[PDB]
Amino acid sequence: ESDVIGKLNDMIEEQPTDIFLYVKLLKHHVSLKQWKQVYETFDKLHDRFPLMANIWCMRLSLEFDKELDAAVIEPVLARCLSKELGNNDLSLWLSYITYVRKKNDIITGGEEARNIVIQAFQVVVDKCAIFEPKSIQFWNEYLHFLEHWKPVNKFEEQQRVQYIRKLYKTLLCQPMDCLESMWQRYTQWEQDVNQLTARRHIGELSAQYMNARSLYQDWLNITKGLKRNLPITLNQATESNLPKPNEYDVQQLLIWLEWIRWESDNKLELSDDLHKARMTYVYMQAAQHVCFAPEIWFNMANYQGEKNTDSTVITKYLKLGQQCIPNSAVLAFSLSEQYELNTKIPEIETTILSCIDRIHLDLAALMEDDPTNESAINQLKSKLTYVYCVYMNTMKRIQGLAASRKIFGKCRRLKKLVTPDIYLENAYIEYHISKDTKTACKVLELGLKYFATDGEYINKYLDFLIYVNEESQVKSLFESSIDKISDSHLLKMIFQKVIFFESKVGSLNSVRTLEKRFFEKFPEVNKLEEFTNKYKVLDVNYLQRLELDYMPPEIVELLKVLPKRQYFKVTIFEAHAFSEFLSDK
Amino acid sequence: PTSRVRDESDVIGKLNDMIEEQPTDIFLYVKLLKHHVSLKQWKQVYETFDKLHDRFPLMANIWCMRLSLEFDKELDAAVIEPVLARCLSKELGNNDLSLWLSYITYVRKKNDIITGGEEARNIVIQAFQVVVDKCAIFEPKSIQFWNEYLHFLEHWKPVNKFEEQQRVQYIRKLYKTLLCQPMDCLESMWQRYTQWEQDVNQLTARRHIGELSAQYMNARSLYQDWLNITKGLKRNLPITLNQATESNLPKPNEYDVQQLLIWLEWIRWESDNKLELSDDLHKARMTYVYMQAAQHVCFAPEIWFNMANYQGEKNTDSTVITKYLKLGQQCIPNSAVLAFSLSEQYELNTKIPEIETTILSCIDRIHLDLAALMEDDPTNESAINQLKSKLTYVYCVYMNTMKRIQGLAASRKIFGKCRRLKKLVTPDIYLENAYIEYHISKDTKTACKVLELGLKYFATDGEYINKYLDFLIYVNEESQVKSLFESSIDKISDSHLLKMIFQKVIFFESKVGSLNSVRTLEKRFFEKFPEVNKLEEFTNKYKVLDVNYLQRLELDYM
Amino acid sequence: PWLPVGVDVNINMTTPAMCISSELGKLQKDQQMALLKVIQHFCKDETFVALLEEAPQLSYAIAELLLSNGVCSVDQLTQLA
Repeated sequence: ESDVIGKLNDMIEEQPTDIFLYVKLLKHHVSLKQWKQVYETFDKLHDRFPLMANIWCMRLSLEFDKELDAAVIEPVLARCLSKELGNNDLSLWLSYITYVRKKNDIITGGEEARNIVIQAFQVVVDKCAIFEPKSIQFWNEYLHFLEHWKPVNKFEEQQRVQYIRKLYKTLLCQPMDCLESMWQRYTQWEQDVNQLTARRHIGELSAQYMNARSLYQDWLNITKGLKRNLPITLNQATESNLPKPNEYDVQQLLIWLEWIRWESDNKLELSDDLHKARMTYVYMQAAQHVCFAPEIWFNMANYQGEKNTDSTVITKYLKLGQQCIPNSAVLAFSLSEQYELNTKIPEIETTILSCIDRIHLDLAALMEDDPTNESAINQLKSKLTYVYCVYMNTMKRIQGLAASRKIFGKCRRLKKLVTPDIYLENAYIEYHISKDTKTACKVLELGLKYFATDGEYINKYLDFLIYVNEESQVKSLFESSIDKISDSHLLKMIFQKVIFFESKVGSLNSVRTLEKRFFEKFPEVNKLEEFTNKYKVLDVNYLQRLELDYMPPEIVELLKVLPKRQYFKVTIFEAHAFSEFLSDK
Repeated sequence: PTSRVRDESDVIGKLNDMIEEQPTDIFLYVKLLKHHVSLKQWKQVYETFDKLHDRFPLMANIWCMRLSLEFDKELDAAVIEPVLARCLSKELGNNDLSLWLSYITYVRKKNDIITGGEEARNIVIQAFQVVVDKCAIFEPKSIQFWNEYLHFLEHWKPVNKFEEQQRVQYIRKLYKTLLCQPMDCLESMWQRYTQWEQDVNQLTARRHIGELSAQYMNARSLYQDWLNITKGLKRNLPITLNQATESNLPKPNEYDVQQLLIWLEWIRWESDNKLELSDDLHKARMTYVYMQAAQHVCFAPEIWFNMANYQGEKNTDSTVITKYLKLGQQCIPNSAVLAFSLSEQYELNTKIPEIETTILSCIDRIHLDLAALMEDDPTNESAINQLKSKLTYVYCVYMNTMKRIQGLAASRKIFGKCRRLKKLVTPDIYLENAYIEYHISKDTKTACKVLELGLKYFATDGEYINKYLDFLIYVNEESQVKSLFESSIDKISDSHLLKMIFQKVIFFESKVGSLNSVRTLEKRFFEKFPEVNKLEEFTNKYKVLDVNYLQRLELDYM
Repeated sequence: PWLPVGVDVNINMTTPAMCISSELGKLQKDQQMALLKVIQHFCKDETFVALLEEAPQLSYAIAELLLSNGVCSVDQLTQLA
């Protein structure tokens, strides 16, 4: 079968955050002008990454390949440009301005036509362009628009300088990669309008103008390795400039964060509404470029809300984040937190299971796909088991003891697919919280059906029983593991643990004996060293720390002859009474 | 008091007072002896010498010192006989060459060769062969001894027939007996044997010198390895009351570790039985080296442990161990190590009370070391606390022993005495008791009081609060957890141990409480520790089995 | 702090009591009544209680020291009770 169409779709299912895969499919549904298909896929991707600017760009640069028509393009801009998806990315507003350009000829239309193209440009200014510093490309195409403008009358040539000055007096206050070159064009432009009253206009901006430079400098350092390059054209979408699933450059992220923390100080002393506006812009940007970095969503969601109302906000973003990182245990919890907040309970289970399932899948995917690597297969096993412990808990807190156990059972059925943590956690809950010492102790033994030979688990299991003083159980397990544990060192530890246990609640005899077996099987062991271990207190080896480091004159005479204070301390016949009594009588 | 006692120019009562506070400070007994002697006060010279002997019955140097003293006033088996006996008895295996020499030098004087004759000289040999048998053939650096014995035989003018014969009989026996053991003279001593063997026979010599050739080299060999291991081994205690310098003596509890290990390495080389001697003889050799081991590092509890557990690791006599561990503790009245090793041998033989007396003995000596350090330089809060801990610790492991041997009563009475000790002990004591009372005696209520009761003197302590918290949070003491938290925020100085207290409670909240409760308390936390990090603190709220998996499995860059 | 630790009583052949007696029993009625005075005044100045805590044997030395040389026996029972 050579149907790469039904091929890639499955592939795209098993790994829906691998953007390039949708691209691969797009770069095909297109070569065969399958315009009925190209739009289904492109939309599927849209659902998951509603805020990936480039995606939307790569969607417009595909219609701009055939004149246009406000029948196909209108719906899209509606979508992505909506209020619910403030897609405030510059490389997009450009594609929108291109539209408000063609579908609005200056000539044909006239006064109100050309005046409409200003709206476009103008909005992009108030929303985006005045926040993004590397916005040279824009302002130029806009001033070039206010330049090529051929005044047709007394009011037009007037309104001409009305706008052109505004535009200048505006971008020359925002840290921009052109502040200087644009300042060289503003200073000269003001003298083609006034050589007597325009040298004062250039003497009101210098103040802010400069401050705009400096900040752009500061910005410039902080910005350092800020690699910002995502395929905007479906054609440059190489399997390299697009990030791989869950993948993100750690350093990259931090750089981004450094920017946002700078944008917080509010060095442009902007109003709150704008500051907030600004901050939001950068956050959006960030989340796009580090889309698979859970911290960026967790930081932004906990901001978009941290400010305003609408309890529905924090959840809104968090959900989008969780979409890019389905197997993310941070967004999973962050999400089942907001839900819990608005008592939307059911939503708590779903959201957490989702994570479970995606992790469950990544597992079957790594396993039946190179079980050779146990170093990355166990880690997965643990992340699964972990998100199961943190879940089992949440239900025991919200639902009741019942479900607390239902989840444990689900796990127990999953067999060795999870780690011992699950039996160790549920044993705790049942023991200290519900105080069902009997089941608590059964949960543990039960984990023996798949870990009786797991030194690590046996140790942890023991620690428990010795601490709670389960006498019998403490022993019963020991006596049935000495043979089952390989790793000599966790086995050496089993003895040490239990010898100490005898030293503590048994008898020199119980110990001596066990100490005998111990030295039999571990001849190399050091006697005095093991001796110090037997005498630990609060889990500390005070014996080595503080000693074996390299590892009324007249009555005071009677005291000098009477027996030691341990032949009678047994029961002081007389107490404080020998005070209120011997003083008077 | 003791040393803080009034004293004239009464240097005799001054030293004694000291010796009373630091009885293991040997030198101080030598300072007193160089005095009571100065003023020929023999009645005291002796009282002291014994008070000394009583504690260190195995210090060969000390005994030597005493005879080296009597060898300065002719001699008289009146004084010297009781001494030799007392120190060379069965109970005290004093096997040091420099002592056997101070013994030979006696059976030498009080046994002239001329006067007596046959039976006379024959007796000096006895006293000479006995050292060979018991000591010398085990001491590699025994070059001294030997030469004096061999020289004692080289000047034995054959009186007649049977003598000139019996002469070589010995010289050879001797010559061979020594050419095996690895010694600091195996080379030189061989030169003489070869020549000597060419002073009696011709048809022989090369046949005699041929039988030894074998063991002789294997000997020089072993001696070499020994000489390596022996590397920095320095053995130079004072043997004459006069060489006694405050430096060549061990100040109370002092011992050079490096030197300790050197001994141990020698011993673990001797266990390998390279010579391959009989068993009885091996055990014999091992024992001699442990004595020398113990004599020079007598303040290292590891040497008395290793040896007491050896002298019994073989034979029965359920007393050998208890015995040697006793003498060991004598030099280290405060070793917790020996306190326990003893309070074990005793429990082994149902000598129950001997246990308690034994463990208190350490406590007492320790309590003293403390009050010494304190009213002696309270400026040092470093060591002043280390000591407080050793004391508190030895109390823990004591209150535990009695909760087992006796029971909850004395386990508890011992807590009381401790509580009465106020802030003299560290918090550990309250903690360890909280445990006994909680998980082993299952008395939740009392358990929680023991803890709160530790506040009187520890509510400022950040550490102790955290640990206290850990408890309640784990065993879920719902309210009590909350109670202690509210009442500490305002009392913990260390910001970090306060940040942790909060942290813990927030995790407690997310766990058993609610999100509202958390949120509330988080507000507080952030309010007080603004510098904090929102996502980090988050990843903790979600630790499991005390592990921050979010961080380890996701937010790894932390 | 540095008070006398006391004495090891060979339990296998005596009693701490048959020993308390034996020690007090070698101080003629003089010193006997002399000591008791020192323990009369020392009590009137509280610091006493401590030295009676960390030495319950000094209690018995005193309690026998009393009753013995006529001091009570119908009041003794008022101590415990």
